Amino acid sequence: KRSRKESYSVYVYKVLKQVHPDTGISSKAMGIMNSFVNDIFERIAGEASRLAHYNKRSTITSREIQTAVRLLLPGELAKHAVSEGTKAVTKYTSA
Amino acid sequence: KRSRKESYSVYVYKVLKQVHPDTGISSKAMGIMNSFVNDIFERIAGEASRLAHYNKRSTITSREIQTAVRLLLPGELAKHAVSEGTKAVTKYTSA
Amino acid sequence: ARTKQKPHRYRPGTVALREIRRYQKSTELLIRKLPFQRLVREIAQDFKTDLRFQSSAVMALQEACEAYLVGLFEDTNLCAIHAKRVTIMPKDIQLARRIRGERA
Amino acid sequence: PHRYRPGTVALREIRRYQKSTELLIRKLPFQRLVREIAQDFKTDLRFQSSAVMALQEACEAYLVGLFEDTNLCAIHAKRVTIMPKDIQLARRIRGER
Amino acid sequence: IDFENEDFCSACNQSGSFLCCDTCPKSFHFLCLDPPIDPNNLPKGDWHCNECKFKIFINNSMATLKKIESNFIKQNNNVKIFAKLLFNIDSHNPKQFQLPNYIKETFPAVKTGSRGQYSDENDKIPLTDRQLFNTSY
Amino acid sequence: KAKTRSSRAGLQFPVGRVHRLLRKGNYSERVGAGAPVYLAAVLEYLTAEILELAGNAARDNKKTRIIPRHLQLAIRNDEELNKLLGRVTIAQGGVLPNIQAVLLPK
Amino acid sequence: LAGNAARDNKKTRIIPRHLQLAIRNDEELNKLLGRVTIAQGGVLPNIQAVLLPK
Amino acid sequence: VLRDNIQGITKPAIRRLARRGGVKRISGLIYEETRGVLKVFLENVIRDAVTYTEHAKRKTVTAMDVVYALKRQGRTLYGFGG
Amino acid sequence: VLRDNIQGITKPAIRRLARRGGVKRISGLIYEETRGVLKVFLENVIRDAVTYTEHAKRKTVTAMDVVYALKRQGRTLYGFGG
DNA sequence: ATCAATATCCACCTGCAGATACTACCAAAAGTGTATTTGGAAACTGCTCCATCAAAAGGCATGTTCAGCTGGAATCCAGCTGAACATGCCTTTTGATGGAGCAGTTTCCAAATACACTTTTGGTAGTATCTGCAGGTGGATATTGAT
DNA sequence: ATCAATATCCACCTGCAGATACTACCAAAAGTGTATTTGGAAACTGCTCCATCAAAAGGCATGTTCAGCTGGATTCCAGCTGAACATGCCTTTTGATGGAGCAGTTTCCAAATACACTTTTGGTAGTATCTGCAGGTGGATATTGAT
Ligand SMILES: [Zn+2]
Ligand SMILES: [Zn+2]
Repeated sequence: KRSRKESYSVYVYKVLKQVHPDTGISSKAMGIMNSFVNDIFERIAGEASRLAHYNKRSTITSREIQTAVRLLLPGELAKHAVSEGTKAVTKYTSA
Repeated sequence: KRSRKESYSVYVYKVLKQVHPDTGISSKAMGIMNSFVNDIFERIAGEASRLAHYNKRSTITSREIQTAVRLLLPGELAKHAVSEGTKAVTKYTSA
Repeated sequence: ARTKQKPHRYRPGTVALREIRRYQKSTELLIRKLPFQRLVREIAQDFKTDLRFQSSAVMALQEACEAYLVGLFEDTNLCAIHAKRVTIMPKDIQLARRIRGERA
Repeated sequence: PHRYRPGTVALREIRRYQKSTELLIRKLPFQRLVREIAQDFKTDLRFQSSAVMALQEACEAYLVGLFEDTNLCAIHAKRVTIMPKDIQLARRIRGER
Repeated sequence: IDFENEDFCSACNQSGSFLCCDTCPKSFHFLCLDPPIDPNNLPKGDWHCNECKFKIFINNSMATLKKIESNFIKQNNNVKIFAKLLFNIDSHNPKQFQLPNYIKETFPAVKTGSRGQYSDENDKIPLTDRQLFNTSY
Repeated sequence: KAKTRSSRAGLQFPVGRVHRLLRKGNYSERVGAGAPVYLAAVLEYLTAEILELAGNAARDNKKTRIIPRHLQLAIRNDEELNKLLGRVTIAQGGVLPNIQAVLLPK
Repeated sequence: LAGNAARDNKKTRIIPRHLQLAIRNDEELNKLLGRVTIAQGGVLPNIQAVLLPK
Repeated sequence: VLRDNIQGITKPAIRRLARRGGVKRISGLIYEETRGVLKVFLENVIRDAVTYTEHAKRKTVTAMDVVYALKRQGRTLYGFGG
Repeated sequence: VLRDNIQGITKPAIRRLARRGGVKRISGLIYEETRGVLKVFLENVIRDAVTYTEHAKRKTVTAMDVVYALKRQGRTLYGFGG
């Protein structure tokens, strides 16, 4: 039988129900959102891999991800995204 | 400095000597050619890796390289480059 | 210091602006599906014969084409206004495409 | 005395500066400006010589290209003088603004 | 240069009613000056800050800065160690005190609040989706 | 008794799946422990940002369901997102209403 | 290409100016290297037709 | 066969595409130019799509081939898979 | 602490850069514009160069950092290493 | 300013296509626990290149003047584009049919990897050597601009 | 049509910085052989999605007319840019010193990988089902155009 197609539909729906607790979403809009997530993921991962290559390291760490975020996102997006990532990493390692 | 910096100077000089027998080359021009070779190499290699990821393959083969050459170079250049590559491979395997 | 702390006819150009608003409000596709499909098939046929297309493939091509042409017309309009005109002419398309780097 | 009509020396300069490859901005003022700009992202920075040379090369290439596009937008409007609106149009179409 | 002053005090970096400087875009609270100024009895005329007053005093000439600082260090022979220090204090606009960061980072459960306030892990957190609470379900 | 990693970090996006995609994606020979956590955090942040803007655009249009037109309006009306997605075409998103000043009648 | 451009200039050695003149004068090579700056390469000599005298 | 078909991009369709771009007055000779530029763009994209397709050893052109051929020219397209 | 330093890009230098671009007559107000655009370009490149440098935990800005910061904006530069 | 004629928007209503939803269910995969290996962090060191002065030399930038040519405004006029109407033609929708091509399943075998050893080789350094060229000097002359 | 005045290039010499070899030499990196696993190639097959036909009906494209308004050409005029001097200043260099910073070596130690289980979670079909929204209609409203 035909295989399964993993996607980001359920997590996007969770985030939406958090920000706007009573608005739905279409299906073409959810397709746009999956494509957006994949594109941004690929961009950040490619930049982090380039960084790790330049410095003769063989490991991608949170430092590479943070520098890639600083390189890729413009302006205040970078500040807020760095805040979020740092907070999440700190909470994860505190447990 | 213990570290050695491999480059393409000697090979570019061999190519030059067979193309134009009595023409030298400056050091700055040799650096230009070095950057050119590295740039084109990483372009072709990145495209080959991409179109091997698309097709759920693990090996980078002659086919991936040929398709990357066809995708990256313009018409006449791509035609002649494909000719050269296939000629080299058939001479190699029958040796 | 500071311390500051007899049949009705619309005048030429009216229906143009009405149409501009109408088509900048909408989101549909502005070309007919069948002629565009035939055009795509002719081109791909002179590239590689005996081809087949999913429907979503031709739909993607149509969306990309229309987005491209709308952007080109915006740039053309700026280049027309720059020369103190209202009418767009082919030289404006050529200038916009040359500055974008698509031709030279 | 012997005078040249306006524009003659301009064409001479165009040919002369298109025939050459040297840099056109002075090195010391550009170096001071680069250091002052970088003074805002991190204090106590050091630069290699080749870093500043590369920056000068890239900047001059960028400005020459922009001036070609600007001259195109000026000839479009039946003019010979380039004006700031020409620069603004060339940069808007390119996508910089 | 018809600029406008900042919307925050140059000293405490907070908001309020500021006495502003005309030369530079700085603005200060009234108690955040040296010495603090009475909001009622404010001297009208041209108010300049400490830095711009220092500049206009030296006439923006630093050879004169050489002169006066050499003479100053010659005079303060009693405390020669604190000479140059005692000369720089007169070129700065006032500040408020904030601990150096090599002191705050010895204790990891201590975090600087929004306006430079103390927080010690007993602060719950500000409520973010309680901006979402004003909207509510 | 087995918690997830995204629940241990306090996220909605999956950390295990992002870790796997980083591993099998040919990016580096090794992948740290906090790289997927950081990446999931920033992905969730950007998602929430654009979704909030699009939901506002949907509300002021008297609707109760987000469509691609609302995503296009939200993206093109913000400066940072228009910088981030400047070279992206959204299928069936339309354009921004904009008529130049010299065209309007007077 | 660059060696031909150099010999046409009556020289014996290739300098970055010659590489630039060779790249920018070809069509497909210029399309392959359209977004590339070559150090000390200069530009291609051309003047618009309306700027000329008369 | 499938010859002609470029005049199938009629003049009203180009006028609509221009109205969505904000154009108020249109010349008489821009229809030829628009047909030319559309044909050029389409050839440049279809060549790469067909290259991908035939590398995969298929006979059907998928939508992913199109979005890849578009992405490789700086014309990323959201909403069709990927 | 360096100040102004932007008027060091004199008017004759900009006139030379324009002559190499083929310009025959120059206005009076383009010098301000050119200084503005040069400053913008330089900030955009130097920010990324410094980012690379400080990721490598260095205090000296290498030429490779500059060519990387340039390559990441579609301004590839040949002849300085790489 | 008046008024009449159109196009757009708002309010109401109705059917239905799409979004929320289990349930099975279920299969894939993520989290947990051990043992191993290896890559990255820390201290030390040396030597390299970057900053800071100094001191002329002269080549470029700055300010002034003058005039001429170009950009901008006003007029006029033809011609070309738009707006509207009648006519036909061809796109779109619904529906069925054949049938080719794609995706999954099993087998299996040609090829890429991992290790260990030996041999070229190509890269840095002197180390030396030499010659192609950048700079300088004279003279022919091709072009410009005023007569 | 003539001619003085520049500015450019053509011809020749020369001192020198850069290109060209050679030995050393030396890691060090690539080629050779071999045992092994595994990923990609063949063959089969089901079924899904694409191409072809068909018809019919209405919405869209086409051709024509008429007129208004826009684009282009001509004149003029002022003011703004360029060309040429005359000072002066600030860049370039090149020589030397100080010294911070970066690259190489050794430990070691913390962290990521590999493997086996086991429960959870996220996804697909089937089927379901509400419900938000798209389509149709009328009524009010704002705007446009000629008096
Ligand atoms: Zn204060
Ligand atoms: Zn002040």
